[PDB]
Amino acid sequence: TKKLQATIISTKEDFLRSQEILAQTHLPEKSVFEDIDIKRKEIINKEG
Amino acid sequence: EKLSEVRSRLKEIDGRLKSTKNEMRKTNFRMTELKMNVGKVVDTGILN
Repeated sequence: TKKLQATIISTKEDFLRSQEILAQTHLPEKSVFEDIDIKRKEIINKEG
Repeated sequence: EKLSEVRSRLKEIDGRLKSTKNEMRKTNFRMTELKMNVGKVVDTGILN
């Protein structure tokens, strides 16, 4: 029980570190699917 | 009639040309399918 209390304290510290990492948004590009469609159109046009 | 025989030879090779054009359009459709397959959404993120 003491060992698991120490482990859960470490997990809480890891959760706080995870929240600090989550503070950095690292948002995916808003137009990834749009860029994929644009390159698909470009490759189709290039092959045509 | 000599002209008719030779132009029937011409129409035969034109149908062979038409058959080759159909084969080439089918190959173009298949390469279009290939490039369609290349640019497809990948659902391996949850798998990873």
